Amino acid sequence: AVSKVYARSVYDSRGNPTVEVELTTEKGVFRSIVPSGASTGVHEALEMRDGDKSKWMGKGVLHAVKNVNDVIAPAFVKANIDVSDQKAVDDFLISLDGTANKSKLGANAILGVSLAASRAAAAEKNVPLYKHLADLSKSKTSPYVLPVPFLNVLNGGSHAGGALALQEFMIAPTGAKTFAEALRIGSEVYHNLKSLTKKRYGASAGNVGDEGGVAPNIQTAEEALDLIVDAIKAAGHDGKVKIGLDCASSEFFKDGKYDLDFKNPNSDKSKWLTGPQLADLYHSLMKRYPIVSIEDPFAEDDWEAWSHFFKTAGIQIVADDLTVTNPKRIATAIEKKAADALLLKVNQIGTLSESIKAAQDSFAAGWGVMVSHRSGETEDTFIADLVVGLRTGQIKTGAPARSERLAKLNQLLRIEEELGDNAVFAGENFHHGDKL
Amino acid sequence: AVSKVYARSVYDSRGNPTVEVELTTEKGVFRSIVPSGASTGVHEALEMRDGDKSKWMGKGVLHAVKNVNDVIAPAFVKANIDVSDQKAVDDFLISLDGTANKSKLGANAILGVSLAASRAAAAEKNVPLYKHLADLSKSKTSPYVLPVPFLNVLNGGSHAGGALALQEFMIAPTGAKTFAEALRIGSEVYHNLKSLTKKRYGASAGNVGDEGGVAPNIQTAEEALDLIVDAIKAAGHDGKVKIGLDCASSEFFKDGKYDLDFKNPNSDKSKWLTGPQLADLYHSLMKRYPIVSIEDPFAEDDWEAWSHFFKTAGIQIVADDLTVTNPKRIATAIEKKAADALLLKVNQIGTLSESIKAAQDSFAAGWGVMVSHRSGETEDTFIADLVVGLRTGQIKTGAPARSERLAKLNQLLRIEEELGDNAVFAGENFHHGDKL
Ligand SMILES: O=C(O)[C@@H](CO)OP(=O)(O)O
Ligand SMILES: O=C(O)[C@@H](CO)OP(=O)(O)O
Ligand SMILES: [Ca+2]
Ligand SMILES: [Ca+2]
Repeated sequence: AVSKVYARSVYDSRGNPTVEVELTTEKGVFRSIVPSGASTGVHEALEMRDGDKSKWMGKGVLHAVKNVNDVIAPAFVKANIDVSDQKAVDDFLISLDGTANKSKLGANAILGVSLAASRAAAAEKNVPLYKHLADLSKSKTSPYVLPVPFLNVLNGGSHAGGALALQEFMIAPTGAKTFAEALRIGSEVYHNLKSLTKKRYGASAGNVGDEGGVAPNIQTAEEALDLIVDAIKAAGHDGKVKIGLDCASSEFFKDGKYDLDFKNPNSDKSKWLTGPQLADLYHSLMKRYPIVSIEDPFAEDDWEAWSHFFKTAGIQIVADDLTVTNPKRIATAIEKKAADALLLKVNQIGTLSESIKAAQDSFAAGWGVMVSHRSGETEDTFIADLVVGLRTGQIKTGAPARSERLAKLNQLLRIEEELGDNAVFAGENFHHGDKL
Repeated sequence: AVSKVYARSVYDSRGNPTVEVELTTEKGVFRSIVPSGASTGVHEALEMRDGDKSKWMGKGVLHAVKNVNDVIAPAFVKANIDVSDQKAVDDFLISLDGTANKSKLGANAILGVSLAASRAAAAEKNVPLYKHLADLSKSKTSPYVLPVPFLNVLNGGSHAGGALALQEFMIAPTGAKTFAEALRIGSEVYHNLKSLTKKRYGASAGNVGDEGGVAPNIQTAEEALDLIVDAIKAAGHDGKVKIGLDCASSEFFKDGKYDLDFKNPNSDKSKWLTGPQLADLYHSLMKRYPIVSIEDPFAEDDWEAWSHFFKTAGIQIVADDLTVTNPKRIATAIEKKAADALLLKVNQIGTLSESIKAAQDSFAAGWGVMVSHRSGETEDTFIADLVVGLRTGQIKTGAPARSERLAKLNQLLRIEEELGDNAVFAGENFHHGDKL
């Protein structure tokens, strides 16, 4: 039974405060650390920020922490909830908040308790977290599916100087036979890429962005793509490694058009593209490079551009800012046949129950699910057991650099080793890992 | 009693393989993750690298892992050693290796077992790791000393483009009243610094180096120092924050002289400095900026330059490459009155026993001890409990960015909270935290 609920302020990988929750039961203390989210959000669960400019640049979570300690904890202990019943935990939490976006107690306050309980439930059950997550989500267990990690290697857009408007370039080692192998290959690709970068762009070009990829001053998409292909080649892994893109196109959508030189800042408006011209540019890149996945190709409300594109895309199309892990948005996306994969962010919705349901509805529509990290990550490895539990076959948790990233990948290495013959690597089948 | 000893290959924060050890006793499984070291080392414990260019760029640890699994594990289990007796554990390990630099089994193979055992011992004892570390090192426990964190904020030298020859600029929040406060202040300084950098040097300048600091193209020491002072000022923390430098001067020592423009590469040799001219430059910086600590001011064998300088320095002088956590080197350093603080790196010596002894001998000579991280860190938080256990009052574990860094700082936040009135923040007294 849960005897105590406590929260403290700890630090995320960007040096900003975040909430850490500790839950006590007769089996010990279970902890969870929440990734940074949005404190301002239409369609997404709102995390609570103190707003006191005199402390942590206005990013404290002291209120959030108080909410846990002073509001939830006592109500929670007295409720006598069975942690094995995740939905009862989550329904309790939600009912306490009373708002649609968790803006009363905060999504950061609520998620921390929701995930800790799942750790307490597995412990109680005497099973590894991923098996308990598999039970909650009613996923197939024979075998378990290890995911293809979509490793960030290079950043553009708002995350770099240079003219490149596309935000993230990932490598996906789909041709490996095991998680361990996929990870070794991805790291060698990454190290070759860091060598090439430093050689071509300067010592400076080798420093990393928030998720661990390089961010050199690049002008075009072809420039970024050719660099990556060179790296794969230099590593000796031609054909075993594919590319994934995160266009984050909401960032350069202006006036019904897309500005590919949005950093300009004398951008020639005669050069802005309509959804359809943009789709032609993507098709061109897709014919010349081994791209297998494109995230947010079009803006967050540009429904017609997604649909159109979806009709001839032929590769996995990931909804991130279009859906913000929001069920009403997902249902819309499904209905309009806008894409076929959801970027799942547990803190964008606020509870484990609602995260698992969002994935199930995706799976039910034949969509794939990519479990994702956040910009501001922690040493918490929760999403590693969750990706295995959900059997999605694909995770986006950063480059093979910075331990808030490696903590997850390291955890997948342990899970694989632990499963023995009961695990399969999604490989080329990452899109439908759930159905393998 | 220890029933099993197992090792696996996991990844460090730079994407290179490292060894992870798991030790089983009747109290559970205790794990340790070793930081990356040197595979080539005069005066230091050698870590074992596979050298197979076809796997991980020749950085695998498969041999190291085999050494643990096939050599140590069986010998170790059969020996029936009491984990509470750290020295018996370490003596056993050393005797198995049989070399002065652990080059038979590897320092990476040996350290992993040596630290896991200490976790197993604390568990057995029913105490937090830091209390067990305090017991082993015979440190004062009333109160416990929380350290001033020496946060990396900006890198130069071999770690950046630009002409700046000094390798690391740290900030030490000595004027805070608690660990929690010191950390909040350091983070605000750091965030202001990242703002200023991006504003003055470009979007690119904001990417981070291996330890989390920025590495913009800077020309001079004064340029770096003025930036940092601006950041402290902008954060509103003037007077509560000091500066620490890591000169890594072995890197620009050539021909009995020091090249401050070693990246040149048409360096005017008439401009190289002798130990004494170099000391005059340091004195100049020390008069204009709040520098409280200088690491490796002079080259690793330039005994006379250290001594000379030590006579009028007046601030803490840290031995890193001069001593490489090597007892014979430490004794020499003490004897020649070359400095008064040791940078302690547990993996440079290979066992917990020898690390604790190196610190004790330092303390006995009136030296301070700065526990240090490594370039390639992990999610393991061992050095956080060790710094508290040793009561050193000072830790160098990176900038407030990248979780292989924050994992340690987050852990110090928990320890502080746990100690209540039994903890003091070293503050201005960091140099002699042991004597507080
Ligand atoms: O997936 C992520 O980590 C990023 C962008 O893809 O999202 P956010 O920055 O909002 O966390
Ligand atoms: O202290 C550290 O982290 C660095 C430099 O100060 O040492 P190394 O790169 O050898 O780990
Ligand atoms: Ca995205
Ligand atoms: Ca150093």
